[PDB]
Amino acid sequence: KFTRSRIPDKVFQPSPEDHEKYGGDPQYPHKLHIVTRIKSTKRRPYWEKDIIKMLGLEKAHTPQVHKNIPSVNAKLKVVKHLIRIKPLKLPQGLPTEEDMANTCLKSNGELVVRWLLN
Amino acid sequence: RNRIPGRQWIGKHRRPRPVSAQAKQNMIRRLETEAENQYWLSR
Amino acid sequence: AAMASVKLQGLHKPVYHQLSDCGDHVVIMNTRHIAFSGNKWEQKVYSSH
Amino acid sequence: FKTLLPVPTFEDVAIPEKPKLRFVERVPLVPKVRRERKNLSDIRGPSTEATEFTEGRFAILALGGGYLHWGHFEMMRLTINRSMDPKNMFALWRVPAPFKPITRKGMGQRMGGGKGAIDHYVTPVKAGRLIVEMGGRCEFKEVQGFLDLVAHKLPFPAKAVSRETLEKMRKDQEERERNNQNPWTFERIATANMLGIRKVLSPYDLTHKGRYWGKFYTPERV
Amino acid sequence: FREVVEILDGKTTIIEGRITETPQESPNPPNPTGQCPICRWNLKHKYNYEDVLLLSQFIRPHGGMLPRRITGLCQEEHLKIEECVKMAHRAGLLPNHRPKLPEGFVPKSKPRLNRYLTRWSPRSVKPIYNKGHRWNKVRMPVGSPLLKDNVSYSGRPLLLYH
Amino acid sequence: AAALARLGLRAVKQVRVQFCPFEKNVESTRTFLQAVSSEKVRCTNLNCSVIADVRHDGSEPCVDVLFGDGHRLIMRGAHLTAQEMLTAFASHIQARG
Amino acid sequence: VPKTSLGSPPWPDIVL
Amino acid sequence: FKTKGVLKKRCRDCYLVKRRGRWFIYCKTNPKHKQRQM
Amino acid sequence: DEDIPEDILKNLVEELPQPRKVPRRLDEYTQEEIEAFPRVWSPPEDYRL
Amino acid sequence: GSKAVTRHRRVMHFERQKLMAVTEYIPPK
Amino acid sequence: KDLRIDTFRAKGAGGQHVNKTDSAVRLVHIPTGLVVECQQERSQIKNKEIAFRVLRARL
RNA sequence: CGAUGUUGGAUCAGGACACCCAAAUGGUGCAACCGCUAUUAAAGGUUCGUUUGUUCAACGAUUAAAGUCCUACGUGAUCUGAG
RNA sequence: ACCAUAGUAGGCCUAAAAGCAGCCAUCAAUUGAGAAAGCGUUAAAGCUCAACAAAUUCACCAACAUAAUCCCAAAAACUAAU
Ligand SMILES: [K+]
Ligand SMILES: [K+]
Ligand SMILES: [K+]
Ligand SMILES: [K+]
Ligand SMILES: [K+]
Ligand SMILES: [Mg+2]
Ligand SMILES: [Mg+2]
Ligand SMILES: [Mg+2]
Ligand SMILES: [Mg+2]
Ligand SMILES: [Mg+2]
Ligand SMILES: [Mg+2]
Ligand SMILES: [Mg+2]
Ligand SMILES: [Mg+2]
Ligand SMILES: [Mg+2]
Ligand SMILES: [Mg+2]
Ligand SMILES: [Mg+2]
Ligand SMILES: [Mg+2]
Ligand SMILES: [Mg+2]
Ligand SMILES: [Mg+2]
Ligand SMILES: [Mg+2]
Ligand SMILES: [Mg+2]
Ligand SMILES: [Mg+2]
Ligand SMILES: [Zn+2]
Repeated sequence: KFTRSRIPDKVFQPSPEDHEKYGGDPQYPHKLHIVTRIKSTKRRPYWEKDIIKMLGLEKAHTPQVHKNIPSVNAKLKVVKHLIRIKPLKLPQGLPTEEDMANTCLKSNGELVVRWLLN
Repeated sequence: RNRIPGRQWIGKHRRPRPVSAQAKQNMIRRLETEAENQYWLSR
Repeated sequence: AAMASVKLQGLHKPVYHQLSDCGDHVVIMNTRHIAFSGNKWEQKVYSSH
Repeated sequence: FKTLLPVPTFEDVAIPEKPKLRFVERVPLVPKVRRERKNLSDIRGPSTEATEFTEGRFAILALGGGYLHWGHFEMMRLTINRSMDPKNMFALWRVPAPFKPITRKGMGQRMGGGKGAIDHYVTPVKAGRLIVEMGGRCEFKEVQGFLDLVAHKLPFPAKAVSRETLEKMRKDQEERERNNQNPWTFERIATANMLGIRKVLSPYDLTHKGRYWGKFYTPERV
Repeated sequence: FREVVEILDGKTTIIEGRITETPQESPNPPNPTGQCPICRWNLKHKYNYEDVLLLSQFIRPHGGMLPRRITGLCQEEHLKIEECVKMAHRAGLLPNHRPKLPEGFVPKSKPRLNRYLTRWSPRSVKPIYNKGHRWNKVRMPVGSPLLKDNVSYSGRPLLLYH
Repeated sequence: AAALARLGLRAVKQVRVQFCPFEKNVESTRTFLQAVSSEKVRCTNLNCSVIADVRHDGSEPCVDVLFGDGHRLIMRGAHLTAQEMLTAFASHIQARG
Repeated sequence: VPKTSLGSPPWPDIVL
Repeated sequence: FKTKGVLKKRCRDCYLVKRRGRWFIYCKTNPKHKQRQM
Repeated sequence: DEDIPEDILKNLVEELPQPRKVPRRLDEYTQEEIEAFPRVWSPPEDYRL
Repeated sequence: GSKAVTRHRRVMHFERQKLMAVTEYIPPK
Repeated sequence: KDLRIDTFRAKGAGGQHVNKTDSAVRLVHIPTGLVVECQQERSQIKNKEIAFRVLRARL
């Protein structure tokens, strides 16, 4: 019988060299996710299809931002082989109400508040 | 001259189609991406 | 044959098109002195019926 | 002129009475009147029973899995008895007598009706289980000579091994596993469910670590 | 180098050995701490069947190869040098290292068929009458597996079987 | 030595060995002497006299043989090896017999 | 100086 | 000859030799030891 | 072989390069090249080749 | 379909073959 | 080594089955020369089973 | 199953080699003769009769030999219909 | 490669058992050589292998036949490939 896969917690323990390799911060975890779907929900079980649907990842290659709370991370671990996850970087900080319409999200994973000024 | 008995992809006897060098690289590229996937979910 | 096939087809002209009659003559001399690599002189066979 | 190397001395080894192999009955004394399902999990996977030496110093190591019936027991018993010295060699069975019944329906009949009649009895053997264990006051070189003949005729592939050789191939299956320069291994991919590979793998592949496929054991896979 | 001279002078045979001056190794090798001659000059994994100037120093005047004891090569390199010399002879190179037989050169035969990278010998390979489809294809060997460790500037592995 | 016994030394008349044991290039001559003076080679003709001449400053290690036909094979072994000397001796036996 | 076939890269050298 | 799969020396005078791409067991004293790998 | 009719020869334009560099035999190396290549090893004086 | 344990070196699924070829052992060089 | 089995056909009435079946066994005892033929039932297995039994009984 | 006509012969044979004969060769408990066994080779050849519907088998005469098997157990829009 | 000589047909055993059906013991001359590792003999004899000396590349293991209309893309070991 084919059933769900239980991921042991030993997998999610990062090595000290992981932070330097992936550019993570050893002390402070990042705040927001950027999730992009890569593969297809077809030829995959039904429970993986629903998790993709309920995360807003219906359309492939479209970035979607999610929190870093354990509740969201619990669902991502199930479909971690179908998505690409990158941290959200803020070189200029959070956008204000004045610069909402000028925001652009670069490929490397940073949100530029002021895009193509003047 | 040499035939594959029955259908060539199902049954006890199949086609000897081997894995290629291109296929190995595709697996590794997906593995590297998923290795990074389970690091950002760690903390 | 690899370079001779290209010249005959016309795949070296930027004006190439299969419908057009573009094509170049190729003259190959000293064909008695070709050098088959490896043991292909005794292993490779040409068959016809 | 050469070097007079010391010779091994075997004076603490005691030869028990009746050193030759014990006869094994074709059928167990009390027959099994109830026909049970042909379990195939008794061959698949590594062995857990009789993987270590008890008294002797040489044994036949079973690399693969398979069934032993009364024919193979006769081949093992007769060959060893007529080829060893009863004064210096003693042998011990490491497998029980044939007990699992095997069913064979009549020749040329349509499918259906039910399980047939009991034909013979077999002994399931897993991978890594010693079959015949021999000890004595002699070196391994001469014991190896007439044990490979017995091991070659077994269904599953097998080798003639001793205490030192068995530890060396177990201490090299760990060094080859510690120094592997390949970041990805079957243990890492299968357990973590990377690439959704659990849809293709079997639930037993979590324990086998990819070294076992059916009844076949490939020792070179890390 | 020593040579043997046998002379017949009126029912008397005289056999004597004479020493001829021998060329010596070049003074300064790039890697003085090396053991065998090949890796002493940084020639490891950098020679092929074409390098006649290297393969002409480990062969006899009549096409044979010197023993490993005299040369000093390691076993791994000695087999590779042995393979290259065999491939060099079949390729048509080294024309002065054949034995001299005045009676046999006059009766010419079919013209030589140019070849290179011949793993086997011309008289020991049988035609592949039944080649086979792509799932079970009999591939004609080219070159030798002993030379798969050579440096590849292109980066693609050498295709030994084609 | 075993090669000479099989080849029939009965056709050899006299063998002499002249060498200087204190020299450096006489090792080959010593090996040739021991091979031709072996017990197996001796038991082929009980008339053949093997002479082991020993000098010090002669400086010419040499071997002289006389065959039944009447030919004089003399080889000055100073650079020759033991195998070369024995092989030449064996070759002449078959031709001259 | 050794001058083997594989000693130097086959492609022509470039000096920018 | 005797076309066989694995070659073994039946007497100490048998010598291995590779001819025509196959290994042959050639014997001088006993011609019945001649074997040929298939 | 190199026996081409004069009509064909007058039609040619350019010659394509050879796809394989032909290796040269030992007798084709100049004496300057032989002396330039280093002697890898020093054979003993008492060996017979 | 065949049983889990057979006598003829059961052919693996093609996806599993790639897994068996990407998880090989590379000795240190 | 002592039995030669000739799987020849039989004569009867079975339509397509008889014309396309070698449902007969001819047992020949090589050491003695006895010939025992059994072509009673429809299947060769039944004919082979009886033929072996008859040959042992006659010997 | 709004049809793929079914045993044996007659005619014509196509092919494989795991060869019966013809050619070359190794081994032998091969002296020669007659044999046994193994390697290599498929261009050609592989009989006529009594009984049975018979393929098969038995028997008579002979031949260098009377090979094994595939081909919708070849071949009924070519024939035969004994079964 | 080279090389083989002592007690001694060791006791027993058998028609005969001389290192070499079996039983039993397994000491001992010589710098060196097993009451014997193999072959051989009716039994002996004889050949070979361990030990002398000589001398010193390396040497565990890895061999496996064929089908029937006509084989089956053609071909290629290096000009720079995440
Ligand atoms: K199939
Ligand atoms: K086996
Ligand atoms: K029908
Ligand atoms: K024919
Ligand atoms: K005795
Ligand atoms: Mg099909
Ligand atoms: Mg497949
Ligand atoms: Mg199934
Ligand atoms: Mg009726
Ligand atoms: Mg219709
Ligand atoms: Mg017909
Ligand atoms: Mg025909
Ligand atoms: Mg044949
Ligand atoms: Mg014939
Ligand atoms: Mg028909
Ligand atoms: Mg008909
Ligand atoms: Mg009609
Ligand atoms: Mg028709
Ligand atoms: Mg009728
Ligand atoms: Mg010895
Ligand atoms: Mg055959
Ligand atoms: Mg084609
Ligand atoms: Zn022999």
